[PDB]
Amino acid sequence: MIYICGECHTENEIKSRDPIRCRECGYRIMYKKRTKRLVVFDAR
Amino acid sequence: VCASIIPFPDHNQSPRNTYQSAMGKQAMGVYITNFHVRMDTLAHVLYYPQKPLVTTRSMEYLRFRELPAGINSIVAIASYTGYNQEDSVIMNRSAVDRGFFRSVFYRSYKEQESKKGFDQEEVFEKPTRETCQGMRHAIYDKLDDDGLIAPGVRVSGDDVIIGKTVTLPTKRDCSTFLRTSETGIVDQVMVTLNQEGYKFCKIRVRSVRIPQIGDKFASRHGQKGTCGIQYRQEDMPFTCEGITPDIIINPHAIPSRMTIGHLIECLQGKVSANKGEIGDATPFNDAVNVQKISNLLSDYGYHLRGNEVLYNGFTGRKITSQIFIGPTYYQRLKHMVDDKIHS
Amino acid sequence: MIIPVRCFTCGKIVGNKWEAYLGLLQAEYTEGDALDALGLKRYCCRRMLLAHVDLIEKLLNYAPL
Amino acid sequence: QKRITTPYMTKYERARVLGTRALQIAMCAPVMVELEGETDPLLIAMKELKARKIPIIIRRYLPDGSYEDWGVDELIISD
Amino acid sequence: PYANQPTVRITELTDENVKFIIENTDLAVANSIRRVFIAEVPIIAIDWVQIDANSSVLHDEFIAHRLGLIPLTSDDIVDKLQYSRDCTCEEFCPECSVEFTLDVRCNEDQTRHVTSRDLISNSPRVIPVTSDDILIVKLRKGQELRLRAYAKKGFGKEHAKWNPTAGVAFEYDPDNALRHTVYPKPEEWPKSEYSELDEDESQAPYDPNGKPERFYYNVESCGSLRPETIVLSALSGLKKKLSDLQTQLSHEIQSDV
Amino acid sequence: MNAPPAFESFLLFEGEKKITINKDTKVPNACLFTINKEDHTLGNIIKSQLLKDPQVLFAGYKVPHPLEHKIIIRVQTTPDYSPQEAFTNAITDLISELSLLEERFRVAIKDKQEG
Amino acid sequence: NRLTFASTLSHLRRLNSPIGRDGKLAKPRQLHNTLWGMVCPAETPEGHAVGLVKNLALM
Amino acid sequence: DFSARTVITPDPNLSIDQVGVPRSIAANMTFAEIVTPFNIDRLQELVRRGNSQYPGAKYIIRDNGDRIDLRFHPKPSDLHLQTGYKVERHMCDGDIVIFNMSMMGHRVRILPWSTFRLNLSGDEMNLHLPQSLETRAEIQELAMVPRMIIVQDTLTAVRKFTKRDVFLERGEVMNLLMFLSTWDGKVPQPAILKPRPLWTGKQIFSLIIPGHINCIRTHSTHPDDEDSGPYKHISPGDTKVVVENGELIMGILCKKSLGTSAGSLVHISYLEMGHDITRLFYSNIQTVINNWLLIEGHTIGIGDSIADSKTYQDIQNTIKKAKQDVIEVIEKAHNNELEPTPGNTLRQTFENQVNRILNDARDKTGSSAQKSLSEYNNFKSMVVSGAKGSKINISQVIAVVGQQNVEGKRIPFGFKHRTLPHFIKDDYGPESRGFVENSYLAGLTPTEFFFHAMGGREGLIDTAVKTAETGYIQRRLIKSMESVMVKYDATVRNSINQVVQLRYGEDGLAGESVEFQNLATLK
Ligand SMILES: [Zn+2]
Ligand SMILES: [Zn+2]
Ligand SMILES: [Zn+2]
Repeated sequence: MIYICGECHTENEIKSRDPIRCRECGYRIMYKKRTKRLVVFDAR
Repeated sequence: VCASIIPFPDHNQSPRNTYQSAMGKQAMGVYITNFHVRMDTLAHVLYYPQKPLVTTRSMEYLRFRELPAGINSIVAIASYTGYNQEDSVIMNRSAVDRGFFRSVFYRSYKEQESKKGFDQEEVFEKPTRETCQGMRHAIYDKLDDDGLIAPGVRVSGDDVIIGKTVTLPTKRDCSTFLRTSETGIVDQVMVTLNQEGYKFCKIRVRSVRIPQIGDKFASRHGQKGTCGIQYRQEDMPFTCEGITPDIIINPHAIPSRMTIGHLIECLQGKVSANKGEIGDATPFNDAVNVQKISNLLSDYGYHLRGNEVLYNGFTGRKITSQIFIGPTYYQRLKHMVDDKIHS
Repeated sequence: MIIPVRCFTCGKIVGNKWEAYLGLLQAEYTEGDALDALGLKRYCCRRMLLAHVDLIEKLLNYAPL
Repeated sequence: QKRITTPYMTKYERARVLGTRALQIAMCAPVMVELEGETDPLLIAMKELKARKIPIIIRRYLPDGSYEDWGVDELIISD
Repeated sequence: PYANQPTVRITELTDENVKFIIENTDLAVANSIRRVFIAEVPIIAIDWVQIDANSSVLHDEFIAHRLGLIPLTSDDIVDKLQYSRDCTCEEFCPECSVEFTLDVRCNEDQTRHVTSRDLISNSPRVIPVTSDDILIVKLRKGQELRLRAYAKKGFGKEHAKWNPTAGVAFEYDPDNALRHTVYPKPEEWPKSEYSELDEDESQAPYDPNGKPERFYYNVESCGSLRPETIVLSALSGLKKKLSDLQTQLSHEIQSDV
Repeated sequence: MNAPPAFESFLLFEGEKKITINKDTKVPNACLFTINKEDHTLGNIIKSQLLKDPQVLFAGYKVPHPLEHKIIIRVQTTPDYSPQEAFTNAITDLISELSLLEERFRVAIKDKQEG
Repeated sequence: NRLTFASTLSHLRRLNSPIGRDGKLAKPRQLHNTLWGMVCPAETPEGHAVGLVKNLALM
Repeated sequence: DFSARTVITPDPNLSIDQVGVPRSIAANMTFAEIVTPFNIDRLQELVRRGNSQYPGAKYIIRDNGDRIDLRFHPKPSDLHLQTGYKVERHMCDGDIVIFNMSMMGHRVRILPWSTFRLNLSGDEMNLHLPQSLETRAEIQELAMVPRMIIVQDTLTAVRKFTKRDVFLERGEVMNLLMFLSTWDGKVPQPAILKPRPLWTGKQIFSLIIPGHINCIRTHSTHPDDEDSGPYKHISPGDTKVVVENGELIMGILCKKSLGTSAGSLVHISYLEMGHDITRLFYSNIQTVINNWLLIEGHTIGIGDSIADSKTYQDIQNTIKKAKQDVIEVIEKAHNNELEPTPGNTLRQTFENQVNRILNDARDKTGSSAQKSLSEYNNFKSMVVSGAKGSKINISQVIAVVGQQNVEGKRIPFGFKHRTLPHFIKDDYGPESRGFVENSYLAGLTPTEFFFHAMGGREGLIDTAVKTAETGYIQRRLIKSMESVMVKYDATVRNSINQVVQLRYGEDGLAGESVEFQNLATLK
């Protein structure tokens, strides 16, 4: 899945059973951008 | 720190000041600014943390003004419909719909896949019904190809949010479901490596709690009062100018399990809002006095003691007793009905 | 975090008044004088502006993802 | 005969007699009194006690080991 | 054995609020009409919100909810539109809803805040009141907020956002002629604007016989529905509900007979 | 989860009669009108008008529970009159009462606008 | 305790009464005169452990 | 079937016996019921509803004892039931539940929201459902709230409601009588027919009183000399409560008259009528008064605490006089002029004399504050009715807080002979030793605040240990008398069958039906 580095904030594709590290930084914490499946919000 | 934020503590009873110290800590609000980046097991953040109308000078040093943990409320002290006992309070349904006391809730779920045993190890992947022998009845479409639910997916009830399996000597499902049945949306997902070097991830599930009849609200001093009943703006007792009180508390609390500072704070709040100046809450400042506050209020076309004529919402006839209404600071306590029932 | 859209008591809009409220404060106007200019006669609405904190300013300091 | 217990019926005896009878009625037991549309089993047994028709016989065990057979109809109930 | 004639006069009419006095009316009718403004009056507000991309500091739930509180200038469109429940739709249509959109992106270093002006609506007449301006959120550089919203007719009792009344100041018997409220020290209390009394008189003398009359109304609108039109809809809305009761009432009598 | 839908206050439940007239045997010429999905906005409208009618001996309304959203109205009249007629006739007066108010408001609203 | 900023400040300045023979013989729960200006008198958790846990004075 | 604990909220509309429960909790809870031909259809429809719909059954038990889950519903035939089966239908309205060894049963009512509703007349609780019919019948017959037995928000309004000043118009009376369940349907004749009808509060409350019960009580503010005066029957202040034929002819009700006590309207009705009628009396009082309270209204504000300037001078003058008197006592002891009492030493005698001067000042100033409050004042209304608060609380709010005693004595010398560093060494004055001369409204001095905290800290510590010790006694006493019971021979015996008492209470009578009275053949 596509992740985001917590330092440079750039897209980096990480596959399964792959080391978690940013190529541009070596930063060891990655985040997930968002899901394409939208949800329904009601103003309540 | 907790006692300094109390106006007129000298006017307040000693147990009440001690009681507030416990309640103040339990109050929910913006604890820090970098809450989004961090991951905490429990973190309640208020929608509209507003600095109080009545603030103490020492409050500046505590920085509580920057990060308050409550919202002001125009509180009319009256017995309306008898739905509030000594330990209770009546809210305004319309006000809550506008964001009167709403707050967010964050629960962080944390898991790691470690090779504890040579033969058996943990992995992150989708627990397919075929490859997995033992599993629990739940919806697994939420998980992605990597076994982690992406941010922005609504989760309700019993649902798997992280996929983990053990290759026992065929694999057995050992995923983690939601702690409670609350409906929440995942905010952010974090994947890392623990100190041992194994893959480790954290995800923060965000849920929105709307104040209801079961939530416990507590003033800055006195005993916490549960929201006995919620009434729409029409049903609330409106004054001559059309100001339906946001909250109604039981007058019978004031005598013993409450303090006159609540009435004084209401008087100061009315003057502060009317005059557009933040009142001084120094415990031992001779400049601030009840008589002085009353005189200031009278200059703005208001009763010197803060009493006002409230028209009952149901029947338009004037109430015989003139209610006392003022903008008293209030805070929402962590104790909520949704957490207890959802458990 | 951010100024509410409308007064919780009556429902008068107060979010739009926040931008003008801050602008009037730096214009040598008194705290209470600014409220009168915006047209907040009720004390319930004056509360939403007089004693409001804009926490989003400090949150915006942190860089986004 | 030669019964020394109080003629009146204790509250505990009344509660158990109605409860046991109500459970019996819910188990397709017959009803001595006429049925006028009372569905709830407790109501059926309640009027049975009023009319003194409950077949249950109360055997009060004395502390000395002796027992006295007191009928529900014989006992004086309070209405 | 019949009702009276509610004579009504207007004191001052302005955009924000309208003041009128109703005479020869029962207290219940006047009081009920006051709450008819708050709840019975239907207005169009955002209720359905869907976000396609949200990178702002604030959360999805907070941003989506805030749109509902924004009033919409539905003067006559609200009357012609119908509730989603009674429409023949399973999905929102222009006849039972309206389309709303807000696509913004911040790329400048200076802080940029998206306000109601950027909230685009398909219906030209159904637009935000400000369209200073109702700021929705503040966006940092590199933050985008793209979402689609819909608005539907709803009663005020259903949600506060559907309440066009920004505080209703309903008053009657300002001088306290009938002693409906007793003041321990009437001298201290201030004089109301509508009261016609001298400085040295604390309150008017009590009349043994009398009824509440000459109700003073000051309906303040939030800008969604004009204060001069809310009363017209409220009076018609209250009575149309009253007539509906009669229609069902006749059926009950038809069953009894 | 447990929060009731907001529209249930006014929405009519499927297969539920909006109005039910029940006769009271405690006193002759008495009836109960258990209206559903209504609030005090409607209860006080008819009670006050019913009192104005001389032929009404006892008229009133109450709500068993605010969350129930159903109002109960009890009307008692003279033997010649009937509670059903009182409820029907009172409603007609309200429609006429509001029609004059609505019509008169439209007459005076234009007067202020022009001056 | 990160529930509230005020709670976080109080916890950092939190104090604990002595335990064992020293605490048992004395009366740590009771408020003494020496706390004036040094330990907040009002602030104390409510329950069985009342007065054992306190908070440092601001100055 | 233990349920999930949830917070408690009040609900005046519900009867005291009834209890509110959310749909979600009741859905989880199940009540096994034996199907019968008279209710075969009722179980047939409920089982058809399923677990998705709230009115369903979690499980169905056949005669052989097999349990079939209704979540799956594999076959329609399995759904069909035969006579004699047991169905675990979800809890519905009218069911009996029991919760807090004496427990009170309640009738469950389903409400939309989550929190439990109880008609108190807060703390979380778990309600238990008796599955068996036998115990369910027993619980509803002896463990119900009416057989077990008013809020402070009602008693205060009751006193105002029964005041002679209160007059009710026709419109107001209609609303009050509508909530009256025990109403014959006929409107009582107005007390004042002309020029306009006006029902007095007592007339409305007369219908609230059930049946015909006669009792005589006195209001809290009842002068002693009034009874001896010629106006004993015609009370000048309406301070005498007399009820004839169930009608409150005169007198203002309060906790003394309406609240639980040896002699009260509720107590008399319980003995005269019973428990079921008494419960309706509680419900009618709560409902009717609440509706009237919307018209009269109860409130509280600064004006109640703000007294007339005349009393402030008297309070300060008394405080000043007490302070000067204490100094005089100190001077006498300083010069050795003071003589110790034979039963005490000089140091203790001095502490006694100073305490009385300060104690007397608080009572004298506090008493004047009580007289200061007017009838319209809200502080007086609460104490006069006796619902909530006390005369001492008003004294600490208006007149003076009083001495802050620690461990039964004044503030000790924490430092070397001085309570605080500010006070001079070996100071025994009022301010130094913790005497608080400032009321809560006025504001305490910095020295007084700390001394007030010291006094409050002792109370909290005592309260914390008091509950722990008192709770221990309750459990210990029950265990030693758990097996004690009255046998059929009118004797009290334990499990071992040992005779504890020949007759219960030495007379053989229940402790609930007994009523207090004074035979006049010995005095
Ligand atoms: Zn990077
Ligand atoms: Zn406002
Ligand atoms: Zn449609």
